[PDB]
Amino acid sequence: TSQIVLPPHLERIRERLAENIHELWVMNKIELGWQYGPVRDDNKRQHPCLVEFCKLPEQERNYNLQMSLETLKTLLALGCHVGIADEHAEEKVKKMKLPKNYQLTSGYKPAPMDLSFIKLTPSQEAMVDKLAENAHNVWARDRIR
Repeated sequence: TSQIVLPPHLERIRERLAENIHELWVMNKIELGWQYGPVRDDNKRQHPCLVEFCKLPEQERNYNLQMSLETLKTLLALGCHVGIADEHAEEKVKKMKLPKNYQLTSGYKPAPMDLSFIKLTPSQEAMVDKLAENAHNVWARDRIR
């Protein structure tokens, strides 16, 4: 599965979405015991991916935006409406829907909210298998070549 590339109309959202999504997603890689460091290694109990969006270099800056781009580019390629009618609720419309749940410790712990007081759509519950299979699709067009 690889349909199209993204247009730039969402670029008004995308940078604030990046500053959000790195303040959500980077919390996950510390329960093992990892921590920021200079070099790429794990035997000394560290991971340099525990750094903010803009703080990382450009190749690692786009690394955080890439997952959101996967959730965006196939959605826009999906045919169903995914345009920004309900604007994202942080740093553009003061509603404060994004930062709700967190737990700080000795580690990089921003606030990814596990939103579960709402019925998920009938789409993304089906597209869990899609986005998990797209990992192997991306890896398979590399691996078969």
